[PDB]
Amino acid sequence: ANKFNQALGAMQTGFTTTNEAFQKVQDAVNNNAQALSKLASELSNTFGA
Amino acid sequence: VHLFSSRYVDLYGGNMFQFATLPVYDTIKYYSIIPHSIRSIQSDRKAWA
Amino acid sequence: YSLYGVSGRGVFQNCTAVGVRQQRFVYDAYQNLVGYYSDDGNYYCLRAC
Repeated sequence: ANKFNQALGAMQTGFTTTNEAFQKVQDAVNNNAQALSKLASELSNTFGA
Repeated sequence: VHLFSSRYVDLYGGNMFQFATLPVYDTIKYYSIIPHSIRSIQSDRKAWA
Repeated sequence: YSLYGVSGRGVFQNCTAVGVRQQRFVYDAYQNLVGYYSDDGNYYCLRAC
């Protein structure tokens, strides 16, 4: 119980930054946010001749 | 010909900004540094940066 | 608005305080201007439509 709770305790403290899964999560939010907003910023202003 | 200085817009930081456009439309190809000498007397001699 | 420098459609607000302040615009990493200058002399930061 104290070792289970100790395990969950280090599971509380550790998200950033060296703990991917979490960098996979921000790879996802930065993925679709990057695609949406940043690709839409490439699409407009500017493309054409 | 465009002249730039840090003096008027960023005196303390050094970024250069345009302060003049001179009506010189013949392309400048050459330049030289004009030597200056300071006609001090011996006891008034300074060092110049 | 229609500034001498550029066209555009924006909602000016008296914002603070980021810029160059001697040439007039401010961009944000793209073609757009976000956006104060020009008024005399205040910070009318613009936005998209």
